[PDB]
This record gives sequence, C-alpha cells and structure tokens, in this order.
Amino acid sequence: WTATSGSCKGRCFELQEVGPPDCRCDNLCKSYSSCCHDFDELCLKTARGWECTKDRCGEVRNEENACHCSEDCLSRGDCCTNYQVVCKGESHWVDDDCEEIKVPECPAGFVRPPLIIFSVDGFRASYMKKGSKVMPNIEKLRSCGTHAPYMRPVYPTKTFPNLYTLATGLYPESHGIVGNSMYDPVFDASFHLRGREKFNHRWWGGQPLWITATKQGVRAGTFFWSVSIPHERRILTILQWLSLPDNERPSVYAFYSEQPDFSGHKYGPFGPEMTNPLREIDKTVGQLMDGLKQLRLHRCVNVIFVGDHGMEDVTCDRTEFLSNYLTNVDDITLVPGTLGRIRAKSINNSKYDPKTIIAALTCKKPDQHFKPYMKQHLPKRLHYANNRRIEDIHLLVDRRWHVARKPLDVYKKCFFQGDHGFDNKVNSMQTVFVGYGPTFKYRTKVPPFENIELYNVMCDLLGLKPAPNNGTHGSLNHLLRTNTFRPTMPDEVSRPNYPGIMYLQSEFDLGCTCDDKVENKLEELNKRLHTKGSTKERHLLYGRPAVLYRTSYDILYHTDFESGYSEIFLMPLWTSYTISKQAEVSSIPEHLTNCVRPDVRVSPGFSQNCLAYKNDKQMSYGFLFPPYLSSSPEAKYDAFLVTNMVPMYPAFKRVWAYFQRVLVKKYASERNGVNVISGPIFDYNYDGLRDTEDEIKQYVEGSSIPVPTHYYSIITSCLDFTQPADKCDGPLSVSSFILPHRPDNDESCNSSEDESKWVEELMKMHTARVRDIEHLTGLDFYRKTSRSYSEILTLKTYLHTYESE
Ligand SMILES: *[C@@H]1O[C@H](CO)[C@@H](O[C@@H]2O[C@H](CO)[C@@H](O[C@@H]3O[C@H](CO[C@H]4O[C@H](CO)[C@@H](O)[C@H](O[C@H]5O[C@H](CO)[C@@H](O)[C@H](O)[C@@H]5O[C@H]5O[C@H](CO)[C@@H](O)[C@H](O)[C@@H]5O)[C@@H]4O)[C@@H](O)[C@H](O[C@H]4O[C@H](CO)[C@@H](O)[C@H](O)[C@@H]4O[C@H]4O[C@H](CO)[C@@H](O)[C@H](O)[C@@H]4O)[C@@H]3O)[C@H](O)[C@H]2NC(C)=O)[C@H](O)[C@H]1NC(C)=O
Ligand SMILES: Cc1nonc1CNC(=O)C1CCN(c2cccc3c2C(=O)N(CC2CCCCC2)C3=O)CC1
Ligand SMILES: [Ca+2]
Ligand code: NA
Ligand SMILES: [Zn+2]
Repeated sequence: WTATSGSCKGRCFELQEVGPPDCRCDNLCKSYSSCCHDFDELCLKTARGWECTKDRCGEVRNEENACHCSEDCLSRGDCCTNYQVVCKGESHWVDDDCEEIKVPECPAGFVRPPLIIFSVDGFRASYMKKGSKVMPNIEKLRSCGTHAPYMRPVYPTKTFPNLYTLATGLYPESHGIVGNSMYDPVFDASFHLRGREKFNHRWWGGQPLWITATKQGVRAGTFFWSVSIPHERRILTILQWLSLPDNERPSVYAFYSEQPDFSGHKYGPFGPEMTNPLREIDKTVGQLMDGLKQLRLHRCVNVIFVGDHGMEDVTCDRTEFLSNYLTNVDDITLVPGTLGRIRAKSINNSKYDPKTIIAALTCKKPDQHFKPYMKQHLPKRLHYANNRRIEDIHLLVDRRWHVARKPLDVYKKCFFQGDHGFDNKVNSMQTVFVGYGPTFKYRTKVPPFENIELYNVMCDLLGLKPAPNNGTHGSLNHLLRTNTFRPTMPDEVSRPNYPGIMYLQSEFDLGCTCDDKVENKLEELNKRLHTKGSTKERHLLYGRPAVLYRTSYDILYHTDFESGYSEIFLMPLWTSYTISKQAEVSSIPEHLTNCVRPDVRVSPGFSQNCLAYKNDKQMSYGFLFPPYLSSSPEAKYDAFLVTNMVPMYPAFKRVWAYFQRVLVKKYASERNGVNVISGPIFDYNYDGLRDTEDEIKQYVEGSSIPVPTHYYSIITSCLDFTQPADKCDGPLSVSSFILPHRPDNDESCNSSEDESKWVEELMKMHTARVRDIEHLTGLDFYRKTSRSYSEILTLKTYLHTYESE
C-alpha cells in the first residue's frame, strides 16, 4: 500500500528512501508503483528538451524547463549539459586535447575524487574498435585513460549475474544471482525479471559496493533507475547531486544504459541498426563529460565505463529441442536459451533419474550443439555449482545456439537475432573496461582481466576496505596511478619434513614389484647429491609452494623432479619439474611396465600399496612426474617410486598419458622449455575449495588412498621465449588446467578416436587460473621470483583461453 498524497516538492531524486506507506520521490519509485502524485510533474520535466540553443542563453529562469540556460543555472546546478558550450563560448570535452591528470584537480570541499560508474548492457568488447568512428567521447576516454582490449564476464554471461558480480566481486554461485530466472527450493520461491519476488532482499547475497560504501561512511548515489527515466534525466540528476553541499554529496554514483543490449537482441551484434544505439550512448557520455567540465569536475572524478557481457548471433532456427532426445520430456522443467538447467517437474516423482536424462543427452547427434553436465563436472573456471539454485543438470550450449524443451516453446509464448549467456571464454561474450581520471593511469593499455576483480579496485578508488570477495586484491594494481593496495604474501602454515633414508626394503609389504635389482663411488656420490636437492634449482624455479593449512608432509628430492608428499593423503600435493626445449621423450622399457618401488624415505604406514590397485577393478594408477621424460635410464627408476604414484581411472589415464608423453614436450618445444607443477585436487563438495580428509567421498577400494576429483598442472615459462624457462630474467608466461578425474570420457564425443584428436580439446575446455588451483589445494605458488608481488598476483589470475583474436 502507498499513500500517493504526499508531495515531491523539494524532494526530487532524494537519496534516503522514505518508508511505506508514504510516497517516494527517489529514482526507483516508478518501479515500485510508489511515487508521489506530482513526481512526473515536478521531477521528470521535459519542456524545451535537453540542449541549450542560442536564443535561450540568458533566458529568464522558467522552472518548468527540463534543464536551464539562465545565468543562474551554474549556481543552481541545473544547466543543460551543453550550456557553457552554447552560451559561454566553451568547447565540448571531446574536442579538448587529452592532458594527463597527474593530480586530482577538485573544487574546495571535495574530500576525495568521486567515482562514477557508467555501465552499458550488451556492450561487446569489439565495439570499442569496430564502432570507434561513431563514439568519439568513448574513444577519448579509452585512448587517454586506462583500457583493456576486453574484460571477461562471469558465467552465465547474463545481465543480472554480471551486474551483481561487478557490484560485489563475487561469483554468482556465491552472491546468489545465478541466472536472470531462478528457483530456490529452500524458499520455494521463483525469481524472474517480471514480477516482485526479485525485490526481496533474501536473493541478494554478498555486499555490493553501495552498501560497503555506506557502512564505512562514504555516501552513495542510488545506483538503480526506473526504466522510463530517460538517460538525459539520469545524467542531469547525477550532476545535480554533485552540486549538493559537502556534507550531503555522494562520492560514488552509477549510471546504467539498457543499450546496446536492447537493440542487439533484435538486430544481432553488428546489424546495421546497431550504429545508432552506439552513437546515442556516446552522446550520453558526452553529456556527462561536458557536465563534469561545467562543474570543474572533469579532472577530479574517476569514471569507469564498463559492460556486463557481449552479444552473439543467435536465431530461432538454431535451436536444439530436448523433445528430440528425451522420451519423458514432460517430467522435466528446463530453464532454456543460451544455457540449460534441468530439474524434475514434480518432487513427488519417484521415477525421476538424472543419470538416464544425462545419458539420453550425451553425444546423440553428430553436430549436437549442446553438452550435458552434472554441475560438479562443469569446468572449474566457471565456478558454477555451489548454490542450491543451480540445478544439478546443466547444458553448456554452443555459441550461436539455443536449447529449448519443445518446438511449441519457440513460437508460442523469427524475431530476435542476438543473444548472450554462453561460456564466458567465448569471444563474442567479452565486454568492455575503461577507466579515466586522476587515479587511473594515462594512455595505458592493460591485459584482459575478469570482472570479479573490479570491486576491489572500486573500493581502492574510494578508500574502502572490500568485503570478502573472489577478486585477488592487488592483481589490478597496474591499472592505478596511486591508491594501490600493497598485499603481503600469506604466511606458510605447515613446514615440510626433509626425510633421509630411514627404511629397509624388507620393511615394506606393498605387494609391488619392480625389476630394478641391478647396480661406484663416482655417481653413487652424485645420486646422493640428487636425493639431497642438488638439482632442485633446475626443477623448482619459483620456490616451493607454501602449504597454507595444517598438515604433515615431506619434501622429496630427485634428479628430475621434486615433490611435496602428503602423509595424510598418501600422495604428492604437488610435483615440480622442468623440461628444456632439448629434452628427449623416451619409452617405458618393457621390463619396467608394471614397476612400482618402495621409497626408503617414507614409512610403509604412509605409503600407498599396489595390492589395493590390483583388487580395485575400476581403479588403476598413474604418475605425477612422467617416466617418459626421465633424463636417463637410471633416473627413470625414480619415476616409479610409490611416492610418485596417484590413483587414476583407466579412462583418465588415456588423457594423462597423452599429456605427459606428447604435450609436455610439445610445450617445451614451443615455449623454450617449461616448468610443470602437477598434483591432485579433492573437491567432492564442489565449493571450489580444498577438501579436508573427512569430506572425501571415495577411496581406492579397501584402503585409505583418497581418489582425487581432478588433476591439475601449472605450466610456466619465460614471457620472452628467447630465454629458456630455467634462465628467465623477466616476466613469466603461464597456462594451467584442472582436468576432471572421470571414469569415462563421455564428455568427449570423439574419444573413441586417437588421443591426438580429442585430448587437447578437453584440456583447453578445462583451462584454469593458477589462483583457481590455489583455492582447490591450499597451496601458494610463485613464492620466490624476482618479480613484484602484484605482477605475480596478475600472473596467478591469468587464464589461457585459446580463442582467436
Ligand atoms: C568467493 O568469495 C566468497 C566470499 O569470501 C567465499 O565465500 C565464503 O566462503 C566461506 C567458506 O565456504 C563461508 O564461510 C562460512 O560462513 C558461514 C556463515 O555465513 C553466513 O554469514 C555470512 C557473513 O555475512 C554471509 O556472507 C553468508 O552468506 C551465504 O548464505 C546466504 C544465506 O544465508 C546467501 O544469501 C549468500 O549468497 C551466501 O551463500 C553462499 O555461501 C553459502 C555458504 O555460506 C553457500 O551455501 C551458498 O550456496 C552460497 O554459495 C551467510 O549468511 C559459517 O556458518 C560457516 O562456518 C561453518 O563451517 C565451519 C568450518 O570450520 C565451522 O567452524 C562452523 O561450525 C560452521 O559449521 C556449522 O554449520 C555447518 C553447515 O550448516 C554444519 O554442517 C556444521 O556441522 C556446523 O553446524 C563458514 O564460516 C562464507 O559464508 C562465504 N561467503 C560468501 C559471501 O559466500 C567463496 O568461498 C569464494 N569462492 C572461491 C572459490 O574462492
Ligand atoms: C526492476 C528494477 N529494479 O531496479 N531497477 C529496475 C529496472 N532496471 C533494470 O532492470 C536494470 C537492469 C538490471 N540491473 C541490475 C541487476 C542486478 C544487479 C545489479 C543491477 C545494477 O545496475 N547494479 C549496479 C551495478 C552496475 C554495474 C557496475 C557496478 C554496479 C547491480 O548490482 C540494473 C537495473
Ligand atoms: Ca571442497
Ligand atoms: Na566419449
Ligand atoms: Zn540481453
């Protein structure tokens, strides 16, 4: 209920929200059907339009006008944005040359540079170049400020999840807005764009920037605008707020444009109809910058121009129908479109089985344009699983396509030529970032980065302490002239033991065998040096990873590799080795095919055993350091140590063997040597975080050998590939993956073929950031380099995407 009988006189676009039932005058009142009766009359004036003309200059003030060109307009703060250009001989901001802003130049009374976030929906990254001829204002911000070639959105590349990610620094699984449409089974409530459930605070997790600001004494403009408020009025309102008295004036503001998304859906990303929407957004940026110039704020305010996601070509005819795959189509609910989420139609259905649904959706048609997954099996880079609103069954839809339940859903509810929502590494989904102002760098290009990082920087720009988020604070310090956050390395929690030879062969009863009984003072001294770490500098190039949780582990040294061996999980947490460009791949000799060797540095009680693998009919084993890359026949025996063994499904061994036998050498050759760190991951509760021992759901049968959910590798080399990985003087280059440890290769529709036709395609889909492996392992990598810590933080956030340009 709302008593619309109050008045907005002197209250237009007030900042505090007045409580029910009293009528509101804030920028969101329309959206709640709650504005005072005279809100339109008083607050949404339109008369004479938005621009001053020659003949209005000096006019007597008429308060019915949308904006003013009277002599008193600057003092009142309500001039049309082009007032000083038209009436006082000034230039538009876009016509002034770019001049470095070395220090904030702010009027008296301004305690910090304000932040203005100008967000644009559906603004695909390639617009910045392809539309640059019709967006002069945006091009000036881009070229003169700090810009990325693109910014990576979160998955799904939908509007609500991305905007709230920008505002919170959180993955959708964590902030709760995991799609534009959701069902929450605990609430038993549905969230959708159209309706009022979406206004309930219970959906909205984390702590968005405007709340972080307010709790810490930094006043915020109200970030949300009812859709009918025209852009010119949003810009005028922001400018009015900026002329408020110091005590009353916000320091952070948001503007939002529904374009170019709105037109992109109708016309496709590059339809001829798209030029006008881009001109219009640019015009709006020009109005804002001119208005800041009038207020003497254009060299004081930090402006962020940022998008939520891109736009792809998508038409009705490119739709896959679940009715062509499932018999039981009426027993499911599909959330459709550029992603699919499936759940049972009724919880009283006893005959609902996800496994049958998945199988009926797996590799059924040759050109199939979607792939089903249990959500825990999605690529971990997506971070799209740990929320009760994400359905167990997910369909990753190919770019350019839709999935729907039945054909009648697509003509009873073409027209649209664009859509978004696909995998966030897809080029067409990439979006924009530009920062301009005293706190940002001048004429600086920075590499692509992920939108989850921005909340930290916005907090940095305002002097705020960020709420806990998924950003890596400091990884974007290279965007800033000042206000950087100087993080320190986390402290190591567990120190390693350095075991020497402590056990005789006969103390072990592992049921393993190896044909290794054949055997100086010469190299016998050398093999002793090797076991004490004499070659460690070659194979551990950036220091030992630090263990950031309490545990018991041993550093083990070898000629060709070093490892951190966990006595709790009975396998290495990490195994580190360097392969030079000149390295030679060799076979496993016939007499060593099944060789496993007890490690005389590690007790029988903390070792795996071969008997468990023999008796577990589903589970085989693999090695972390690959025997195929031994430096010599004698060193090869180290690779068969029981302490280098890890459990692997035969199906997964196909992938792992091809990576180790073929791809590592390929990478060393292409990158001029590589350093590889490999290890297991345990994430049975799919929360992106290292599992404790009591969360492990599966062991090698009859034993305490835990089965990893994933195996990772971090592959580092010199960015300047004219230097070898092991003698690099400058920045590093990295690529990593988190491969799911699955008992089949159903994920790969061509897996019956030779590994050369499908394994690398799988690894690419499962590319990861080092930071992702850190969360999943409780390890901290790159502890000892010659590089600045922030550069290293950036490296750890890097994702190698394998997309074209
Ligand atoms: C990305 O960054 C984010 C933010 O840093 C990381 O998320 C954090 O991870 C922590 C570990 O998982 C987690 O810490 C827990 O907090 C619990 C209380 O949390 C509430 O209060 C906070 C603070 O304001 C609030 O933010 C939380 O918000 C969640 O839930 C609300 C609804 O209540 C949602 O609106 C919101 O979106 C959010 O949901 C998200 O997180 C929850 C988990 O909290 C998920 O379930 C959702 O799907 C969604 O992802 C909460 O309101 C606290 O109770 C926990 O402590 C338990 O465990 C410890 C273990 O030592 C133990 O000491 C305690 O006893 C306790 O166990 C007891 O409860 C158990 C469960 O019922 C029970 O099994 C036991 O037997 C015990 O009874 C814990 O401290 C933190 O909440 C989140 N923060 C956020 C914002 O999500 C995230 O990890 C990062 N991602 C990556 C990959 O790095
Ligand atoms: C019905 C209704 N209620 O309010 N307004 C309307 C009508 N308008 C819309 O529907 C717009 C499109 C969705 N939209 C969202 C959606 C979900 C989360 C956020 C936003 C948003 O703008 N910000 C601010 C960040 C923008 C990006 C920069 C950081 C802050 C979020 O956090 C902005 C409003
Ligand atoms: Ca976990
Ligand atoms: Na297959
Ligand atoms: Zn859209």
